[PDB]
Amino acid sequence: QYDPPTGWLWGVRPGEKYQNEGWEGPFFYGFWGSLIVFAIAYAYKPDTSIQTWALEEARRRLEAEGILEDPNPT
Amino acid sequence: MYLSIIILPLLGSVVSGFFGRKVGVSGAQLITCSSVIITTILSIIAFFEVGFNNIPVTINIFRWIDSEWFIINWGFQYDSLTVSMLIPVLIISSLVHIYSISYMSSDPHNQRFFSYLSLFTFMMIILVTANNYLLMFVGWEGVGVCSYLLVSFWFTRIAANQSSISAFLTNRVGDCFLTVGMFAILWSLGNLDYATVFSLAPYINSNVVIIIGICLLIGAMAKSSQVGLHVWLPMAMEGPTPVSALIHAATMVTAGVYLLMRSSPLIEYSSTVLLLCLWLGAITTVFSSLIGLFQQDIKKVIAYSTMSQLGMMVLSIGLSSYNIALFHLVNHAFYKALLFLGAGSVIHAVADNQDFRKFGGLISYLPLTYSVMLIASLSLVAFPFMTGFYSKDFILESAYGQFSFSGVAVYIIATIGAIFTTLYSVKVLYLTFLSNPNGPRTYYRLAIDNFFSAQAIKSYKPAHEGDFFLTLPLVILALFSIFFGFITKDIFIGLGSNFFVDNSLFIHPIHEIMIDTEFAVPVLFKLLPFIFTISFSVIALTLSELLSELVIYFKFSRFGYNIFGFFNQRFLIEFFYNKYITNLILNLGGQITKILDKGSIELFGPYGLERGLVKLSKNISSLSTSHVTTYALYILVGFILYLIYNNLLLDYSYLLLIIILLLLLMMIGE
Amino acid sequence: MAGLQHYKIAMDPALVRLGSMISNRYKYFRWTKRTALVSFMYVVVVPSTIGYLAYKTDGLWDLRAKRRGDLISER
Amino acid sequence: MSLLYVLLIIPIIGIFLISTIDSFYFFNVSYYKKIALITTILNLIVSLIIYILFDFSNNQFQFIQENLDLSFYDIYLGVDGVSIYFVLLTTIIMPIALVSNWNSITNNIKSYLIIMLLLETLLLAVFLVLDVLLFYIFFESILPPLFILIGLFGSSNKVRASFYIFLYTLLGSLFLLLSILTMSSIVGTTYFDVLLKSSFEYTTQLFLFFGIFIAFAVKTPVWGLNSWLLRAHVESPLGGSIVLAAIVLKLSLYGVFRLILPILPQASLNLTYIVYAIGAITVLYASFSTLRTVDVKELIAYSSVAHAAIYLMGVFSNTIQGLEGAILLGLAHGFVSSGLFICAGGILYDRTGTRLIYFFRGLTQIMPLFSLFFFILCLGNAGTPLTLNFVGEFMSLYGTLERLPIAGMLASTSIIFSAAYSIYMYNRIAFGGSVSLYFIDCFRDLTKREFFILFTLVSFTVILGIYPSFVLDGLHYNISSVVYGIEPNASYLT
Amino acid sequence: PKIPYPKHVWSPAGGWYAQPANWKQNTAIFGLVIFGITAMVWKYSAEHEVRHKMPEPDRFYPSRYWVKQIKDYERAQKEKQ
Ligand SMILES: CCCCCCCCCCC(CCCCCCCCCC)(CO[C@H]1O[C@@H](CO)[C@H](O[C@@H]2O[C@@H](CO)[C@H](O)[C@@H](O)[C@@H]2O)[C@@H](O)[C@@H]1O)CO[C@H]1O[C@@H](CO)[C@H](O[C@@H]2O[C@@H](CO)[C@H](O)[C@@H](O)[C@@H]2O)[C@@H](O)[C@H]1O
Ligand SMILES: CCCCCCCCCCCCCCCCCC(=O)OC[C@H](COP(=O)([O-])OCC[N+](C)(C)C)OC(=O)CCCCCCCCCCCCCCCCC
Repeated sequence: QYDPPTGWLWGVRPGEKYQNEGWEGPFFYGFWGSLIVFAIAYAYKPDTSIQTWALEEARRRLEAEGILEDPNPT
Repeated sequence: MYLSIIILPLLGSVVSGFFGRKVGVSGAQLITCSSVIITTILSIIAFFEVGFNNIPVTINIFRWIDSEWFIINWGFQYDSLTVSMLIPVLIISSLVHIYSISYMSSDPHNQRFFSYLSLFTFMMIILVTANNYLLMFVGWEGVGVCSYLLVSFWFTRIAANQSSISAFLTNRVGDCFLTVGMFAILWSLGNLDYATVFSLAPYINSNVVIIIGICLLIGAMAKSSQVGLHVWLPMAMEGPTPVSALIHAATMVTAGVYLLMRSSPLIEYSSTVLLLCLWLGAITTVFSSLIGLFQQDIKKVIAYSTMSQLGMMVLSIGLSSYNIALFHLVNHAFYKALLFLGAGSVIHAVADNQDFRKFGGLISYLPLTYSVMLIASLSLVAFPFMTGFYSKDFILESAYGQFSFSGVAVYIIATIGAIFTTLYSVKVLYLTFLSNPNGPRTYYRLAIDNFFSAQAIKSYKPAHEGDFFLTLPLVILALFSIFFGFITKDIFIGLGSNFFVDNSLFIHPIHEIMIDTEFAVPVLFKLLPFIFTISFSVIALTLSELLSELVIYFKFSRFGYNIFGFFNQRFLIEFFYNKYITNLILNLGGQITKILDKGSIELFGPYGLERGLVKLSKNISSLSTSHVTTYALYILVGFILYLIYNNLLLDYSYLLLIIILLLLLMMIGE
Repeated sequence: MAGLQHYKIAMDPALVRLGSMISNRYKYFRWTKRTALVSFMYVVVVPSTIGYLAYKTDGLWDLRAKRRGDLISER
Repeated sequence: MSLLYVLLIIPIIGIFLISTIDSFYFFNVSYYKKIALITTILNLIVSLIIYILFDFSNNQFQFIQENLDLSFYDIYLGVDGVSIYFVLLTTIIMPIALVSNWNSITNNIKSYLIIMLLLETLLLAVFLVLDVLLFYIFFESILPPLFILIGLFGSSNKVRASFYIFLYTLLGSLFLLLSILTMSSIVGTTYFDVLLKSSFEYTTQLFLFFGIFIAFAVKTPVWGLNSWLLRAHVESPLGGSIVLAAIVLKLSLYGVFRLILPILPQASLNLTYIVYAIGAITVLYASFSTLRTVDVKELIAYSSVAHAAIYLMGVFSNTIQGLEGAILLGLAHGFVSSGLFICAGGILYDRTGTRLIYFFRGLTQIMPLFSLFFFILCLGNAGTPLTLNFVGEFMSLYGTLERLPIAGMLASTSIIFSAAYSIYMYNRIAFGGSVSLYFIDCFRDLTKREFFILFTLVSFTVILGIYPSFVLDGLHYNISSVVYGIEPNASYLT
Repeated sequence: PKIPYPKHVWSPAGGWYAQPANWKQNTAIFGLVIFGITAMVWKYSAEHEVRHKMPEPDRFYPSRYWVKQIKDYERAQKEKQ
């Protein structure tokens, strides 16, 4: 035989509801909202990493040697 | 499908754990078992795609760590070794989820337990599917964290707290050596993906190979509980029984063995690491086999039998025989999990007693449990044509088949280990089932014989067998323990078998011994284990239930008493480790906190300065008497001192010495 | 006792007294043969040993791209 | 107006609003704390905007403002990759530190908020100034507010703690100042783009190294110069502790990348064995004493000492991975020590009023949400993979090993001992029996506030532990500029 | 018997003998979620896997039915003579 799931989440007794301390607005909407927006903004940020620029030159130089096939031969 | 094997056990784990309140006990069991069983089917399909058709599969998703020369990806490689490892891990995990549905039916925390069971499975899969050393290390620590959580699952018990710390810390000692070995690979080769390391291994400096090889051997020792770093695994028996069968007997204890086999293309080019593997495995075989015969708890005997089989694998790896090491790993996982689950049946049947001294009878009470426990035991002792016969016995003759002194020596060593395997195998089955009842009435009191008058409808508890979920895995694992070795030896051994031609296992031709093992080994040494097995079983079975006083005479001799205690106390390693390592570190910290940080550092630092400078300040202030005649003399003496210093062209060092002297005097009161 | 009201705790006086001794133990350190020897060992000897070993092996070895026919030693 | 000046200006505006809003409305202190929190959110939003515009492979300082009005002491602001992540750490930590003290600060709330807002401006200015003497001015400016913060809001031993941190930091800093003034006299300024082109002679470098090192070893801190931290980090209010361990310890690390690597390369390479012996000794000694520390907040404070030893050894490795790993570890330490201080100085302390380990046991039974986050944080402290702590420890340790193998091998032993004290402390508090019999009342579990500051901190360590490229990609190009050395067939090309 | 426990303790994994009356409905949703994520992972795998040998036509290789690399090879190989 099993028991019904019990317990007070955030310590709120079953009769009452959660009371806001005043931090919830700025933290959920400002702090977390901005971080979520920034993450979406970061998907559209151009890649400016040294790796991306250096991989492209490395590929051309290894295309020059007999290592990588040239998509545009001569 | 290949990614779906990786993420499916993780998905079930997060539902069981982080949404247990939503699905409850039954929902958690349905989701986890379903998510593990489906993964197991895909693993069987994968074993055919990758192994039988020899098509390795590469998958890379996103980079993990990218710094100049190190590029580590979230990437997975499936090769013949990978799918070989996944078969025991997924099947036994599926049968241990199912077995737990019944075994832990009365535990109050089923959701958390099944979340841990599915999270361990996911970390094990990560460990064997990763295509680079560091991603494997994630699953290496992943299984270690899951092992710590499952050993401490009943966390209000102090002894299970001590055991969980032991498993976490001892494995971390081996993790430190594995990290330095990865550092040595990075330093020499520029990164740690498997293909790079194994393509460059024949050419790298031979001393570099030793440093890396020894480093990854020590990590293997801890995870596979070899004599140096073994103590955690016996203490890990404090967790619930299905944890022992799954984590500490069949899958996670084999991660060290997996590390050496996956590293075979590198460590083949180091005879030093191979020779250290060879002897380390042999020591572990006899060390644990001796200890297990003198254990009073059934789980502790079985844990030392796991340690002795894992030593046999490491021994085999030291003979450049990774395919035979892999064969034994797969076969052992089946029948050793059977023994653990059969033991769990006994422990359930007699109300959680775990001591041989309170068993007896039960042969008519647990007939199914006895049968599969007997089937598993004959596989463990490599009885002819059982599953364990095809793996262990080949390891032995392979040791002889390498006609070298070390190879002959380990053969003899592992033969004595085989002798005591038979001894404690007899000890378990006889003391549990075949002997007279050493336990109380309650275990054996049946309703057929009238004992009660008013409490007749209930109040009998006669130590019966378990339910379907408890017994179905036993039947399945019993079948693998009989036929699986015969069905599959041609894959793993063959004679010129090409199952591992994706280079999963590399055997350098100079390290081949298999021809001599098949043809050059004399027949006497081939059947010697069976002669010993069939005789010490007679010797053990006769010493009990027929003699039974001779062993007692030995025990009550001072020689025997000391022998009994030494092996029961596990060569006194836990005693000497606790005395001179653990307590040594605690006392070092005690000294540092008491004599230095809250001591000498305070006095030769801020606190000493505060004491002295307050004293110096008060003594100088004593000169300020406000007596105008005294200040007048002070001005005068200061005047003369300035006149002397300049007129006589005094050495500046004299002036500084004078000032220091004046502070000295003002240090002293009165 | 410290700002916000906390829960009732059976504050055991012996354990509290042990906690007070640990906070104030610096006030009672003295130089003895034992304390001087321990302090000298931890502060001078062991660090100077690691310092000497680090000094003498600085630049001794390099692993990068070392093949057979080469040495790990650089010096 | 530059975005970097906006970063320094927003908290000053919030200080002004907090101190004047009594004239436009007894104003509730909730209003004060709302103003300060929103002030920190906007500062974080600005730093996020800067990062979106920031370029990962530029060796020119970005978002700078031309002055053309030179004076004796002019504040020049600029950002590159080796400072951009410290700016982000400061603007993420500051709102969390404010919420962590939302209820536990009961008197002098206006003073508490103004100090924290002023601390935000001063710490940010440390990362953004482009002059070496400007670095000292901001590094030392945080001391009086820190002295007042400890003394107005600290625990029973707050006076001794406030004095220790002030006098230790001042004493070390005075030796750094003499080093900076010598540089200013030889070169004529301490502006980065001019001083970094100077080449000090070797003996000058040696005596410049000493004096900068003395200060950075007092601030790391190295073992033996760390009693100020064991006092101040414990006696501080919770928000003070988060700022002190997440950002203030990072000043000496970012200081190494500006004050030692480019201008003292020869002294740094010749003295690495002295740095490594101290860093190795600190790793072992701090680890053993952490194992015997019975104050829960002091134990989390002492583990900061052991972690900072590894980033200090990584920063002197003169290898790319060791330098990047040092920054990665610094950042990962900021999230983990913030979470462990919240767990101890904010959850245990608020509920019991005590910090002694002897009174805690079996908290998992009644506080499952606390034990879940506390455990994940204790794995981060042990450098468990999937946390940013493993990535930083591994890269830092690899660079230390490759620079000086014996020092790396000893430093590697931290993988064993950080696990020991993290797992030991977790087991004694969350596990280790049923609920402690010293608790008369039962305890509530995490409040929504406590849950969402721990969840946020735990989120950062795990997300960056799985995709650390989010920081490394913006580190690679700029951190190349602080490496010293040459390859024979790669150098002097023609 | 079953152990007593506090009813005020809220735990995400359920607590002590936790099974909601609607556990089958909730299990159905979560299993549906698990299928949906797994299918997405399956789609990713079948497109990003890499092989260097293809299976023979007569051998049991069910991945041939969804993996892009093999599907392209089999379709191209059907153009013979
Ligand atoms: C977990 C460890 C498991 C066990 C590891 C065993 C590994 C065995 C290799 C040991 C090794 C690698 C150390 C690299 C460490 C890298 C980072 C650490 C690991 C990072 C993960 C340390 O060797 C160093 O040791 C130094 C002293 O310690 C010595 O330097 C100086 O020593 C003193 C003055 O001589 C000064 O007093 C000291 O001040 C100096 O410095 C040198 O011997 C050397 O630099 C290299 O050993 C080498 O020694 C030489 C001489 O025999 C061998 O050459 C031989 O010479 C011919 C005739 O001679 C022989 O005919 C021929 O056979 C061979 O050509 C090599 O073949 C090899 O054997
Ligand atoms: C490494 C940092 C973390 C990264 C991973 C983040 C989690 C990813 C998902 C993990 C699998 C899902 C875990 C479910 C949680 C377990 C059950 C639960 O809810 O606990 C509450 C339970 C509630 O249990 P209960 O439901 O039985 O309630 C009654 C029990 N008491 C009496 C306690 C109330 O709390 C506990 O009892 C245990 C407290 C510790 C919780 C252990 C943490 C679990 C997660 C481990 C992270 C794994 C890291 C992997 C290693 C890194 C790889 C190198």
